Amino acid sequence: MEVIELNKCTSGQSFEVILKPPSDPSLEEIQKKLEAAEERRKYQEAELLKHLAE
Amino acid sequence: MRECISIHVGQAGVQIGNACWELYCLEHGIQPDGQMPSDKTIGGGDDSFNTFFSETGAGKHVPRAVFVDLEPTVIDEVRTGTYRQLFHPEQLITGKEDAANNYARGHYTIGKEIIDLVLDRIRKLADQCTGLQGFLVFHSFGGGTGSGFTSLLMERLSVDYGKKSKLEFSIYPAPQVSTAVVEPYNSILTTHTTLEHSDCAFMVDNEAIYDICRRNLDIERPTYTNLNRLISQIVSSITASLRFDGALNVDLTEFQTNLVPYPRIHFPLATYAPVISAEKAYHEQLSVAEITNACFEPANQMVKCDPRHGKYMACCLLYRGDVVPKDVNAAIATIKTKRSIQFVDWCPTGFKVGINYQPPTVVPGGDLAKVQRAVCMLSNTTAIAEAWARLDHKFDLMYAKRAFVHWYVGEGMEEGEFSEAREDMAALEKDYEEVGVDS
Amino acid sequence: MREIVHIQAGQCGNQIGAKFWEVISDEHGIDPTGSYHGDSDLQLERINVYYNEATGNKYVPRAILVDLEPGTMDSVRSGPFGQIFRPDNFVFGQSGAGNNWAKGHYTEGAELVDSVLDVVRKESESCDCLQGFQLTHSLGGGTGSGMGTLLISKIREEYPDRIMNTFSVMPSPKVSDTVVEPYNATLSVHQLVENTDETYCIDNEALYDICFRTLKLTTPTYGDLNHLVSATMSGVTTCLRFPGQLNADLRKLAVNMVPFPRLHFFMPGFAPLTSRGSQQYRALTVPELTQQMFDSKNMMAACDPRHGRYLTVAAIFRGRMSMKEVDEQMLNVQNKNSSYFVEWIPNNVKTAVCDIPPRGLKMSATFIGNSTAIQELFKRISEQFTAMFRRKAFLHWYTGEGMDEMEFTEAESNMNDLVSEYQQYQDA
Amino acid sequence: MYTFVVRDENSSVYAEVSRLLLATGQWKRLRKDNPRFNLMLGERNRLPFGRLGHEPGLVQLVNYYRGADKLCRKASLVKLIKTSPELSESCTWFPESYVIYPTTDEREVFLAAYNRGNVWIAGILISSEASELLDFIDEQGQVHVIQKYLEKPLLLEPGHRKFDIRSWVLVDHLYNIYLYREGVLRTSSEPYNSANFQDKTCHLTNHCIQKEYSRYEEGNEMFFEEFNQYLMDALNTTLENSILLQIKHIIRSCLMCIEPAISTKHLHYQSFQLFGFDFMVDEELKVWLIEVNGAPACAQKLYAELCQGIVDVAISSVFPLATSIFIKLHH
Ligand SMILES: CC[C@]1(O)C[C@@H]2CN(CCc3c([nH]c4ccccc34)[C@@](C(=O)OC)(c3cc4c(cc3OC)N(C)[C@H]3[C@@](O)(C(=O)OC)[C@H](OC(C)=O)[C@]5(CC)C=CCN6CC[C@]43[C@@H]65)C2)C1
Ligand SMILES: Nc1nc2c(ncn2[C@@H]2O[C@H](COP(=O)(O)OP(=O)(O)OP(=O)(O)O)[C@@H](O)[C@H]2O)c(=O)[nH]1
Ligand SMILES: Nc1nc2c(ncn2[C@@H]2O[C@H](COP(=O)(O)OP(=O)(O)O)[C@@H](O)[C@H]2O)c(=O)[nH]1
Ligand SMILES: [Ca+2]
Ligand SMILES: [Mg+2]
Ligand SMILES: [Mg+2]
Repeated sequence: MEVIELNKCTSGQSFEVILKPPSDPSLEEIQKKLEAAEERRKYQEAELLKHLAE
Repeated sequence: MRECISIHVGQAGVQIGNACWELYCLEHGIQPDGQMPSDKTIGGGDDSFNTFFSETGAGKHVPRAVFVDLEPTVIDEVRTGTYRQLFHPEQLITGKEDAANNYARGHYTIGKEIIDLVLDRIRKLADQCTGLQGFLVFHSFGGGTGSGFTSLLMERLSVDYGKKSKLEFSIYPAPQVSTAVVEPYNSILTTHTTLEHSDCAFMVDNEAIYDICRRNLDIERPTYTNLNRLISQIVSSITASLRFDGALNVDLTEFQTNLVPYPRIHFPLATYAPVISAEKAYHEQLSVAEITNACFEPANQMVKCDPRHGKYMACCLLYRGDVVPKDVNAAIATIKTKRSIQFVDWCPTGFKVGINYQPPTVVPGGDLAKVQRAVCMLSNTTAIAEAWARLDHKFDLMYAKRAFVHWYVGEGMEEGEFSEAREDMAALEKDYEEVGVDS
Repeated sequence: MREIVHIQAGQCGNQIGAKFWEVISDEHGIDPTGSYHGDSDLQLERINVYYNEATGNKYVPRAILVDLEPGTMDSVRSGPFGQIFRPDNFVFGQSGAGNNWAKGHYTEGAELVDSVLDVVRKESESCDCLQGFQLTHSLGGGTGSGMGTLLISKIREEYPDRIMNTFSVMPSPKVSDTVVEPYNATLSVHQLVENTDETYCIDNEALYDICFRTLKLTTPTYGDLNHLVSATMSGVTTCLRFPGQLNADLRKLAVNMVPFPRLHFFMPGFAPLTSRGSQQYRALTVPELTQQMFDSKNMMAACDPRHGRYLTVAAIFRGRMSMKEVDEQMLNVQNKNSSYFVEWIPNNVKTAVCDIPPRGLKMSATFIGNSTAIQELFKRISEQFTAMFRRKAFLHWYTGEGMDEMEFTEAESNMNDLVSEYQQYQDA
Repeated sequence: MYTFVVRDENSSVYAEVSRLLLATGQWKRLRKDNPRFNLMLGERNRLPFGRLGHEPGLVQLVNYYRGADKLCRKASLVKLIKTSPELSESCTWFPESYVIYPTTDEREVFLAAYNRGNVWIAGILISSEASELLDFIDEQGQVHVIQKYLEKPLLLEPGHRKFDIRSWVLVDHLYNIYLYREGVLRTSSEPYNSANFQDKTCHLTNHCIQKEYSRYEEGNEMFFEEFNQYLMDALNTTLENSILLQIKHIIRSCLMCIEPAISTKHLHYQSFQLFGFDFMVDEELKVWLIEVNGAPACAQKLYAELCQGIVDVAISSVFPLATSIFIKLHH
């Protein structure tokens, strides 16, 4: 219906065509999560080596 | 002029990246050894294409890109490929063992041993920028590395580059070419963790690309090479405005402005036409009206869904080749009567349009026929939520029995990150629902 | 290079071990002296997964040979591929284990285990990126069984973050008549439940049925049985040894096949079924391959799949054939018998194709199933066990080696727990 | 062997249809949330269409059309007829109607054409004085709609009694529109009172409400045989000429109106659906559309034939096995 903001150049053209109107964590906190997960991973292995020791 | 850095993560991201970078070279006339005869300013520039390529005093145009994978096999191909001279060794990063299709292993366990290296390589490219706009990030949802490392990286990038834009190209899992029963797990985990850090993500369902390849290209059993050449065409269409002279979508920020009113709803549907077999003994060349109308066929979407049963919040048409505004405007009013195209009330029913006269470049010996004109539509429709519904239902089926959960917990993840991630997706489904309910 | 270390223990372990190495050496174009003589570079691409490379461009199997008696060790040495193995990797005793788990696991075995571990350590410290281990052994005897599971516990202790995989031959009174085998098997299953990531259940009961009923071998030998074992072992390791997208390493396979830690005992299957020397005339169609590989008669574990449900399946097709037709025929099986795959693990069937066929065959297919029907195997052993144990029969052979009967009560309990746990998921 | 699932156990029609499928020996029923089905007989509400058509190696078909609700809710139908140019405010065959919310609608323009024969309808109630009914809705919590009640209905004799006509229509995956040659008149058993309206007895025709507050024909159901005979003897016309042509027209119009919005022609799954249209015939043998039901029940005598026709035309055309009872409405 209505054409707007027609930009031309040697490469091509752009425009907008309207048919109708309307009607975050820190580097510190990230370390804390990674270290903790790695803590559980280490605890889990410890338990295992321990069971294998019995 | 403002630079963008591309980051290719895991196997999917890397192989797609090679497709795109190969296609970029053919479009700008950059040879495999990095020489670009057309470029008359040697050793430097602020031309539009310099947004993706830096230059050396020897005339080498090298991509502003980093490739990252926890296993070396795939990137090794790049290291020895036909474009081996294009990249310098520092931007190709690999590990020894991969994430074994395990998000927890990609994020926590194996990720932590390589994140600071990757960021240091990324820092190096960034420092070579006079005006970095942000990042384009390529990865799969389903792989351990594509899902786990990526969400690690994305978070760190927000910390070290708080003001830069981050765009995503995301491969969404399809059984026909998928490699782990656990991909819905990985998909929901990474989506949950990456969501606040991504400004705009283009999702590609391998299922959709597989079938376009089967049906339109006559490929009986599509390979990754087939899928990826098609994907790079779409990616190229989307990034063309960054690499060429123009006035639409000229910077990363404008993608969000034009396509993303709601931050969390940042997943535009891409539709591409036309896709024609090169083995086809000539196809009657399609008109502006015809390729424009094809944009509203589910069968040409990067995600199978039904935009009729949703609403639009924004819509961009990107044309390449023999196109002038009059034929476009005349293709649109026709379509607007033939089809049910409903924008949300607080939105103008309208299209931002961009024409680039260079018709699509195809890879020589590829499956795609050359065409005098093509178009990629980017439409932010609520209908894309159908893919979240699918993904989440598969997650629920397995998670209820805790199937496979021990593999993640054994890597140091807690069960709680599963439920938390699913709850976030439940909220995301409800947001789409709110936005698209006149009926 | 993502290396695998291979260990073979006891008589059965070494005999199927040797035949495995003979079969895959041929597929990779390696000869008895360790020299390459193949066409495809496809054969050499992942050759380092199983083979070490020296100067002289020789390939030496990353394989350790273990036994408590010299017998089968000499047998391997004079065997066709006897000369390829690292001589220092032959580790053996003089006592034997007398078909007695306690001797393998606690007395005779303990005396030999450390020198085995030295050779493991040598092979492992040599690897760029060690995947983990695979062991061949039987569960009915003493050395593969008792010492075999001791090795697994010690190896896990030194390498807790590597994958442990076994090919475990289950005893059957159709093939042997040593009365304590159900004792040795139960003691070993308890171990395997706790200490392996993946176990292929190779059931001498099923090997016997195939040989006698299906292949019409009226005097079957261990040679016949092992013909099936080696074919199956080539099949299930195809994705480790050739370029490929699916289950390409031991951990990715475990993540695709193991939804619950304890439920990691697989039913292998193979098609076509053949006798040695039974020359192949007509290659099967893709359809035939698919129907057969899922047929109860082609399973290497004596369990009726229709009596349970599949949690996970891997299917590997080999030979030149339509990838489209393979996809079509695999979807057909799932779409046609969909009640036999659990609904709460979507797309739980995965399919691989490798262009290189196996020796003598133009077309083959290997099935790996995680079926709740494997409970029948463990139930079978369990009844045999309890028939004796409730009267403490033959126990003195074990108590004489220092074991208490409480340790028998526990193995029996653990195995019955395992069975009921399969039963949980069969219903669900 | 074709597979299907059942997700609506309450439906009597698709109860029979599943019965008919299993009896063929080429269908088998799965557990409700088994995904590997060819056919879904879906739930009445919140059917997960988004999950259909993503099963490799399965052609999938479902017994509902996504978006057809816009024709099968009263509010939605008024809205669809007033704002759809194919149907237009120039729509001779739908009674004047307004959507009203209990305090984006038109509660206002309702009274505007009022104060210009004023009798209207709104758990229901009729009246001529607007002010009161607008409180009836206000009390209730659902969006109610109001239309002119039909002052002068066609009244059957003997009895001086009013009725409504229910027609069954099947739309298949190709969007062929099929009218079942058998419809039914749901009759009032007791005579028609023009005076005081607010008595829900001889004005409401629906079945259950007449097995309660209420001889001539069995179950107050008169079939096409009978009613056609009556029209010939008392009015000297046929059912076909004086009525069915108007009914065939309205059906065509409604379902062609929404075709662009719900057609599954180029979709990754296919739909069919059974609708129950309800009409009124007035004194001048003029036909009126009352409502479109998306989950209709069938008359007892007819289940066997209709449900059989569903398997023949809707299901087996997509899934072949080893005169016609429908009238194809062409377009
Ligand atoms: C594959 C390994 C194998 O060769 C398999 C069988 C057994 N052995 C050793 C070789 C052997 C066999 N038979 C022998 C007789 C004397 C000496 C040696 C043998 C063998 C065979 O080839 O038969 C022609 C065989 C053996 C058996 C055998 C089958 C068989 O080959 C066909 N069995 C099924 C059992 C057996 O117990 C049985 O039939 O179960 C009801 C069977 O009993 C009867 C009534 O025949 C029998 C026969 C000696 C008796 C007692 C216990 N054992 C346990 C296994 C079983 C056997 C074949 C090892
Ligand atoms: N389109 C396309 N999809 C791919 C490609 N490679 C893998 N995929 C898909 O991505 C998912 C697998 O994840 P990958 O990217 O391969 O895994 P990864 O990121 O390397 O992570 P790990 O291997 O577990 O360490 C599956 O859904 C695949 O089908 C590719 O080259 N192209
Ligand atoms: N399939 C197969 N089974 C064997 C072989 N040798 C022995 N067995 C079985 O293994 C069990 C005997 O254990 P064995 O390996 O001989 O004892 P070990 O030497 O102490 O480990 C019995 O179930 C035998 O039937 C063989 O070569 N092949
Ligand atoms: Ca320049
Ligand atoms: Mg990879
Ligand atoms: Mg022996």
